[PDB]
Amino acid sequence: GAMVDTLDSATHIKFSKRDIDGKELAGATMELRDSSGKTISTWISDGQVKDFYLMPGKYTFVETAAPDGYEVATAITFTVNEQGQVTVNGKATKGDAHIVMVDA
Repeated sequence: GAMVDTLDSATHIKFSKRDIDGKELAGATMELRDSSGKTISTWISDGQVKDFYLMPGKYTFVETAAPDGYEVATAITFTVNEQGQVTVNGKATKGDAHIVMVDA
């Protein structure tokens, strides 16, 4: 599940992998992909927020492998513009954008 909140020009975006209690969930393999589908970052969730500094564009967060007892979550498509607006599923924010992938 996908959401956004708060916590050429580059924009600083924070990413969390969480469970339904909002705990940071470790052990998920994550990729960030550009609008062409190319993987531009790969990481393993580790209980900490993950930082990104991104140029304007459309991107996708993809969970490629989930920890034990979880299904892989749906990918999160988002956009970033020159003015720092970050938009996820029709919800836009500016300033301290924080995208959360919720693992059920």
